[PDB]
Amino acid sequence: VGELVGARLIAHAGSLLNLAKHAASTVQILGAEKALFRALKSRRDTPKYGLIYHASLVGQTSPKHKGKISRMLAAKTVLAIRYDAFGEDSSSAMGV
Amino acid sequence: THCYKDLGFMDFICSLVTKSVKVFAEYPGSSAQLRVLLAFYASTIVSALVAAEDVSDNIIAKLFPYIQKGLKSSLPDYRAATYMIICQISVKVTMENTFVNSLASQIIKTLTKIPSLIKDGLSCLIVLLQRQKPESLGKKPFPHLCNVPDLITILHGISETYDVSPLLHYMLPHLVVSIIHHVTGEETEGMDGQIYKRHLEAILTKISLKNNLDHLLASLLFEEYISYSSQEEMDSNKVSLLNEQFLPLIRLLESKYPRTLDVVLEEHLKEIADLKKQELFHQFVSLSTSGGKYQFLADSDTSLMLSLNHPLAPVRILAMNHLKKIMKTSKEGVDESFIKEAVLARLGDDNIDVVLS
Amino acid sequence: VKSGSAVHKMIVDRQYMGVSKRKCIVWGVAFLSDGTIISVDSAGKVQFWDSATGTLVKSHLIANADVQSIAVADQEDSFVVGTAEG
Amino acid sequence: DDLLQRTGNFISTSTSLPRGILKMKNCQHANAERPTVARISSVQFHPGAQIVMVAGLDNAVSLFQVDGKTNPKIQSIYLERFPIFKACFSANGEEVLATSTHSKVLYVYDMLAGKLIPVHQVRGLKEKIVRSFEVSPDGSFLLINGIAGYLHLLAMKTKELIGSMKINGRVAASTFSSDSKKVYASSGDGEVYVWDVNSRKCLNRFVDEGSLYGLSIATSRNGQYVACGSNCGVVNIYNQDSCLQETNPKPIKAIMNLVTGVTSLTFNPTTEILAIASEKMKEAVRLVHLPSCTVFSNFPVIKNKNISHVHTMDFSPRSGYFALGNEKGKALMYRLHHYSDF
Amino acid sequence: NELVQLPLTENIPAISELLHTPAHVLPSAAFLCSMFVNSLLLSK
Amino acid sequence: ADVNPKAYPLADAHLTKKLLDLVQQSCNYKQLRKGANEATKTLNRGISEFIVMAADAEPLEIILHLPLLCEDKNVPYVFVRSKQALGRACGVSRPVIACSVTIKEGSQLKQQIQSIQQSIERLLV
Amino acid sequence: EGAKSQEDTEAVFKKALLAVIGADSVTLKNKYLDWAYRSGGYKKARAVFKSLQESRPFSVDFFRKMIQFEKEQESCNMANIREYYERALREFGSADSDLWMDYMKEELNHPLGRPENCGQIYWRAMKMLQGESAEAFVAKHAMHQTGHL
Amino acid sequence: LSRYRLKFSADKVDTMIVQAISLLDDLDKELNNYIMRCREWYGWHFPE
Repeated sequence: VGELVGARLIAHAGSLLNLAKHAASTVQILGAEKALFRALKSRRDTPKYGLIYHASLVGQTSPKHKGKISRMLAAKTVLAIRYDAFGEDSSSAMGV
Repeated sequence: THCYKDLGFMDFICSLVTKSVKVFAEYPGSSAQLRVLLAFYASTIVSALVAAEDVSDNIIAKLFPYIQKGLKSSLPDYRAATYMIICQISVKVTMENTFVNSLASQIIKTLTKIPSLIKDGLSCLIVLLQRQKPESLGKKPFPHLCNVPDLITILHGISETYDVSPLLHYMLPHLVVSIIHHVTGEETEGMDGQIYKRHLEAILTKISLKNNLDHLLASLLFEEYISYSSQEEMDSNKVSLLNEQFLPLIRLLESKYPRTLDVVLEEHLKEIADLKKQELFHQFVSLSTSGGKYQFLADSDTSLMLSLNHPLAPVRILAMNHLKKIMKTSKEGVDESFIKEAVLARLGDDNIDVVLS
Repeated sequence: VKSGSAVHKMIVDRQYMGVSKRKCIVWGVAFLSDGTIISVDSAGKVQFWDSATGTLVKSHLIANADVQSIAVADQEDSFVVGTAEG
Repeated sequence: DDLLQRTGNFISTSTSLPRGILKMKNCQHANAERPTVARISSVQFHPGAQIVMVAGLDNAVSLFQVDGKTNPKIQSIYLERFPIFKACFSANGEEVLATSTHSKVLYVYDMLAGKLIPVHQVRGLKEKIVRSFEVSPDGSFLLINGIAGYLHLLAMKTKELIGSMKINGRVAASTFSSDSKKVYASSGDGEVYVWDVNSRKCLNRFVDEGSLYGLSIATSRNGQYVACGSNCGVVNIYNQDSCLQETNPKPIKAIMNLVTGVTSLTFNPTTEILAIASEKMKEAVRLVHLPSCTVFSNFPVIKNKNISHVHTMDFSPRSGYFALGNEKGKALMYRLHHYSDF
Repeated sequence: NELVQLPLTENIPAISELLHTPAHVLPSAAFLCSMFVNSLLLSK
Repeated sequence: ADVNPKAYPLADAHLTKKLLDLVQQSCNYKQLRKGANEATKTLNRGISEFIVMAADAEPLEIILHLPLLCEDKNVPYVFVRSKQALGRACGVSRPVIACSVTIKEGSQLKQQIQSIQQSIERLLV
Repeated sequence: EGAKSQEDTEAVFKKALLAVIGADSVTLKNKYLDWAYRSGGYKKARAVFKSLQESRPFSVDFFRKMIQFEKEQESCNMANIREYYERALREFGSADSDLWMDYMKEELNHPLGRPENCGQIYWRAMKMLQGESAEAFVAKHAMHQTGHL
Repeated sequence: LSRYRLKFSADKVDTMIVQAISLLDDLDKELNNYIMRCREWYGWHFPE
């Protein structure tokens, strides 16, 4: 996801272990907390970008496809979060 | 999709490629500029052949003239694209024997124009001879196939990683007949028959024979030797020349692959016994280093090896007597071992006359 | 033992070549050097099992009541069983 | 030299069965002369003659002359209270073996000698009801599925028990090898056992992947393929050598096209077609091209709505005809134009 | 007897990835022919 | 054998059949949530009976967050040997690495769910 | 290096990297790696490269040197070739057109390469490159498709 | 002895990433305010 965007994610969750406990859909909308609760109270459509909007892959893709890339990026991202939090080995093979 | 469904567009692409190649042919050192275009020509057509549910005869009828134009060219990329198109066509659709014969004739005949694309072409031929009917190819392209420089070395180089069985399966039965014709007769040149014999020797020594090709080679050698020996004219001097020609090949075939010739000889005992061909069989087995253990008995139509351990006791004596004769004559088709285990096994059986013998 | 894990669980039929409501109870088990297991059942039979594949090898029906005791000599060429009939 | 200075063809027919599209033509019903309304339990083609045998829950056993036009009736036999669960020919084809739902007796009909022998008492066998059984390809053995996971082996000519083999858990389905030297037993927990015939020992135990419990199993005549069905409708195809030596084999291809539990598996005699079927859902029959492991896309014509539930399929000895029986008492037959011999 | 499934163009992943790329970035046709004809062959 | 040691509550073959049989029946009653992401959400909502995980996910670490959540909520959990077996038991055409049986009021599975929960906790001694 | 023991030369280099912390360290790190291959072997250069791979002020000559040493070795582990280029493209991929072009030729010309990756590298090159560098990469590749290189 | 133990479980502690991204935001606010005064004060001498 990148150095800056990943760093903000831990800052929002407060720790790497706390971020590990989260599901894939929560990571997608970690940043967009104001749009989520407004939508849920007014029964509108929920947000889809969150903090992931500034990720490299989301930036390059077309605005029509920024909805698909958001969930695809997020779902694979949590596989990296769990592995780094609980794995005892430091390597970038799985991430690549 | 529009390429394979609409034939005018395909003709447009092929005509564009041919015209551009003919335009750029005049300028020396102009191979590079035609790269990308040819890559595009390589990419769509093959993909088109993949995309079509059924490749009708119109597609092949349209593609064939451009395939021939590609084969006759000298630009490496254009020939490579033609090879890929031929491979994909051969993979997808079953082809009539005349068309496969002509396609293989054009592939083999123009092989040596470009020396850097020999290997792929030969490998292409393998595919064309692997996805089609076994007897599709005829005898006409055989000379040009044998006359290419360093055929066996390239075939061995391919053999180190990929299966080379169909090409040998085609080329051996013609090699045997060509060797026989060279032994008794004239050819285009004597060096042609010499290079036939050298090719077959190289195949036997260097390339490992798999998929029961040993059985085919041994059966072909035996059947052709017997058939020529059964010819109406005596040709005793020719027979001797044939014998001295087949001596090293039979011996090396026995050495490298032990048990194939024995099984082949076992399969043909009944047919030789039915006819009056025992003497020719005796000469053939005397040609080999081992195989005289299948000699027919002087009086009856049974082999020496089967005579030693068949149930009926009295005539077994004759076998050892015959074996005793094989002792005192000059043994040429039999070896020391078979005699040794034969006598050692026969010392300890029931019948006392057998023990005395 | 050098693990503590159950490598095989082997099902014992409640009735000899049959089924019944009454549960089958394995009253005693003997273990031989070759690897064969000898078991005595409440259905009244002695069964020989293979440890390597975990399958039945042979069965002998010897009593109409429980067979309850098993004992093997140090030299594994003889063993002795006792039945509820005495 | 060149083909476009003459007139001629370019494309020809291949000897092997083409993939993708199957050429089929429906023929007259097998049981056209004898209509019935009960479920068809068994249909099979005689190994050496153009004879098809149809049996069902209706107590009748029938033999029909296999003709594309009329299918004349040869002979029909009615048993008193014996709803046929499974009826099959012997390997030689000289006699017919049939059995019923929850009945101990086994009926043997000797066609050459004209004798109908009911085998009520088999010495040494404690089984109460005999419903599932198989015959060896060579014709020397007969195997009976029992309870508490026992497999009983019987000689064909004398019908006397040879020995018994016990597996852990229930016996769902079983079959003989192509060479007839081994027995494949599918247990109720998804595990499959391999048993030897002459000495009743378990050679190996492998596990079918992702199968809670099996319902069918089949083997090919050439001995190359072993196909197992499961509850979810997934059919697994293995190489036979893999099953013999590996505890967790990896299948060549898992056929996911069927969605409901597979109950019947049939291999083509030339080993080019695999028929997979499920009796719980209508039109749940498929045909698989074995060397490619891809399903033919044109066989089940769902619009016609004739197939309904499927219980039995069989192939002619030279694969000329394909037969299928449904619950409505109709034994459908189709002819495959690629094969020109019965 | 034994039935062997020869490789097909669609099943090979490398060939499909080669054929999915745009024309201008694609390499020279000779090397494409090398990989294509090699992948069509039966490996031992 | 050859099982990652981190999958501590590994059920044997006989327990596995009972586990998967319950999962298959629960899917018919619409009482099953499938997938690691869907399983995690039920734990946070506290509507989960027990969690079944697959031991052969080639990185085991991607599902080790579920045990940590389980101990806080005191929810029993097991590991099974095959993800393929778990996938078919859930009635899905794809492999599944984790599934959750949820709480349903008045469900007819109450006696069977309770028996499995007792058996799972017997694994932890 | 000329007239002193190799241990002192490493001591001088380590003191230098502590003293200079800004952009001037770029030339310091490059000569440190070149010395490691001369004084030591390939193994010595690997240890030096591993230590300095995280000191962020870099230049593309740092990674071109390391790749060159890998080529001269007989092993030529192609996986390590990719691993160096990914790190170089992570730092300077947004502005360096030449580095992307050099990466593409490695997959083609190297005997161990996988040229079927060239489709992805061109696709990746378009998005990270910004502004004028995006135009130059296209012209260079179109110049590369023709024989003019 | 305690500090010997958990030190080996260190270098996996994320209190310096959550404290270095917050500072990185504060410094950007620092940089903006000071530049605006520099352009303002020097804009009275060279507005171009």
